Amino acid sequence: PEFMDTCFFCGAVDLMRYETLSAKVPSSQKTVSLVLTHLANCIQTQLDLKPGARLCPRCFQELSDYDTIMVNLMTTQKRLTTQLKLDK
Amino acid sequence: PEFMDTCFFCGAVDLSDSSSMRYETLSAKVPSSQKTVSLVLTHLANCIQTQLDLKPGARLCPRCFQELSDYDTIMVNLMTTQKRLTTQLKLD
Ligand SMILES: [Zn+2]
Ligand SMILES: [Zn+2]
Ligand SMILES: [Zn+2]
Ligand SMILES: [Zn+2]
Repeated sequence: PEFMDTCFFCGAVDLMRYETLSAKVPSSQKTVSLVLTHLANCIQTQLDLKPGARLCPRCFQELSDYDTIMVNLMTTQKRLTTQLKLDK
Repeated sequence: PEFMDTCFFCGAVDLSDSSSMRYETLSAKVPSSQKTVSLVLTHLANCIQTQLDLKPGARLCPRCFQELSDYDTIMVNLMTTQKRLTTQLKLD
């Protein structure tokens, strides 16, 4: 029977299901492909995303959580800067 | 005392004699990073290409100090999460 899954960001569960790169991270609702091209960019490289690529649930969560931190950083930054601009 | 402290960031005044956890100098360290809360503010001024006169007896209400403390805490969870996942990407 067993057809078998492999994380593009680490390794192998004969599969808590594995995600395509078009899967959306929840906080921004942008594709998890876009979060991977963000991290590639943070270290001055290209990535090649085959239409094969899947993600373990662990990695999908890691990437989700990063995007989530990145959102709640950008929003609390605006709350605080717009406060700085204000009077009394 | 007679004790009248004014918040640099919201303008709340507190009038004392007093209380528990109360107003903070701009040298008070933010917990999860230990930059001085003046640095956190100089950072926020940069973000809107302005800068600030931190006049030398300035003060912060707890709530504002909490709020800057937590921004600092988020930025640190960005610093460390990002070292991890890019390092992960380098493995191939
Ligand atoms: Zn596909
Ligand atoms: Zn994985
Ligand atoms: Zn305040
Ligand atoms: Zn002082």
